Amino acid sequence: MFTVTVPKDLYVVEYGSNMTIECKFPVEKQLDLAALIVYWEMEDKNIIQFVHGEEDLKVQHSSYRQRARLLKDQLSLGNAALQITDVKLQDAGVYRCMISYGGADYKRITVKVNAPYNKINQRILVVDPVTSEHELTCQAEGYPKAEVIWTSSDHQVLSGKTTTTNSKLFNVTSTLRINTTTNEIFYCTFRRLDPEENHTAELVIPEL
Amino acid sequence: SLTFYPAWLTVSEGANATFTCSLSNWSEDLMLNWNRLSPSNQTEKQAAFSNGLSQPVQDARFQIIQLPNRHDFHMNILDTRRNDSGIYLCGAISLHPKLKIEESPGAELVVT
Repeated sequence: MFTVTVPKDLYVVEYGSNMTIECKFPVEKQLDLAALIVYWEMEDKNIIQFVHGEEDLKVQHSSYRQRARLLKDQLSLGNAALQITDVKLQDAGVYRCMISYGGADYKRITVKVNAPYNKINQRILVVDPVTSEHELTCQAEGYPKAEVIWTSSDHQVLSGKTTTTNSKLFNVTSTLRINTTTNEIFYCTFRRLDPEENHTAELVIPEL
Repeated sequence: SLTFYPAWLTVSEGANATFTCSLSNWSEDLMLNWNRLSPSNQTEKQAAFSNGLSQPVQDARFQIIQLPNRHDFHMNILDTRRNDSGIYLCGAISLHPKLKIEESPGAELVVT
C-alpha cells in the first residue's frame, strides 16, 4: 500500500546554511503530474502546495516568501525534496510532508538548528596602571547557551563573570579582572553542547 | 478535532484491543489514517479508511470500522501480540477544499 518514507527523522543544521529535507514515495513508471499532490507544512503554516502539477504561490504563508522551494527534478525519482535557504532559529521544529499519489501518507521531520560561537569579540582595558589590573572581555553569539572558561599561558583555570542574554540567539559575554603584565597570554573558551564545540580566542596584554 | 480513547488500554496477548477515533466534522471525502508512533516519534500508517472501506498497510489485524453514526470509528488491533505495545493515534487528511492534516492525541496500548 502506498507509503511515504524518510531517510532522516532528524536534521541538525548550521545557522544560515541551506537545508534540504526529503520525503520519499513510490514512483514506478514515468511521473503522472496530474495525480500528484505534495504538501509541506510546519506548525499549521502552509509552506508548499504542489497541486495539479504546479506550485500555488498564493496559498503559501509570507514567512516563506523567497526562501522555500520544491526540487521538481527530484519528483520524477520519487523524492519530495524541500530546500530552505538561510536557515534561522525559527525554522527549528517539526515539519510534515504529505504526498498523495494513488494513496496518501504523511511523515514528520524534526529540524534542530545550531549556531556556532565563532565571531568572538574581545577587549582589553587597563583598570589601574599601578597594580596593572586589567579587565578582559570576550563576547560572542550562538545557540544553544555556551559557558566561557578563562585560561592563562599555564592553562590554569581562572575566575570570570559571565552574563548570558538574548539577541533568540544567545549573546554570551564574559569578563575577567586580573593583575597582569605586558605579553601575558589569556584564552577565552566558549563551551557549548548539542553537539559539543569548544571555540577559543586569545588575548595578549599590550605595552603600558 | 479528533479524539482517540481510551488514553491507556491494556489487554492480554491473543485478545482484541479496541480504541475509538471520534471526529467533530467528518465528511466522506476525508481519508482517515490509523497510525503507530516509533520511538523517535515518527508516525507509521497501520491502516487507512477511504471511500467506504478500511485497508491495512501490511497487517490486517489493524482494522478500522466505521460506526453507524459515521463520525466515530473503531480502530481494532485484533489478536494482539506483545510487540503491538506502543502509542497510537488517528489522523485525517483533507485534500479539498484545503489541504489539512489533523491528528488526535496519542493513546497507549499495553499488551501483557
